[PDB]
Amino acid sequence: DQVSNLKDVVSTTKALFEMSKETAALEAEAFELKQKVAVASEAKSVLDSWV
Amino acid sequence: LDWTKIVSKLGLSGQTAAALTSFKKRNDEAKRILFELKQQPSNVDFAFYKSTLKNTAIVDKIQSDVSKFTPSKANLSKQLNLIESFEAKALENAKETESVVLAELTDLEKTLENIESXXXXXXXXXXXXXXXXXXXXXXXXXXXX
Repeated sequence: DQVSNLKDVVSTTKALFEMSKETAALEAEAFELKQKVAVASEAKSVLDSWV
Repeated sequence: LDWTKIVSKLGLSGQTAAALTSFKKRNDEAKRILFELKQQPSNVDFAFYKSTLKNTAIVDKIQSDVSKFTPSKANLSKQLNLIESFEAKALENAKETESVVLAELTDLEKTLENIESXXXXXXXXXXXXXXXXXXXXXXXXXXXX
């Protein structure tokens, strides 16, 4: 139980840095995709109403 | 990549159940947000917008500024709070097993060879190993409690 806990605590400690970096990297991709889709939808709605 | 080994990574205490559930929910929602969204910029159909608008030079000026650069909710790697905590946690858990977990394996191998083996001389060495084995059994129940 103590030998199996050595590899489990070492893997759980390193997983905290990867989980926090994955959430921060996904937030930048979601904000850039939502901002680019908002400018494309606003330009397409204004062009469809003008046409 | 381990649900099989990631959920059983904690010890006997149930205090790590709240921390493990929050990390698994944030990791699953991060991959679903990048896959559901488009992996490109924007279309910006300027060929049908500049000729349909009533105002002259209206859709042409807005298409050049949107295709350049703008701001987004991003951050840098300066606040490495989780990166510094990974090295400190391994010194008290992974590095601590070299003197606690490794010492139990060496004591168990010497006690098994002395209790199974010359006669009266080997019985004296096995007597001291029996006391250490009995104390380890009582400490094993206290470590899980």
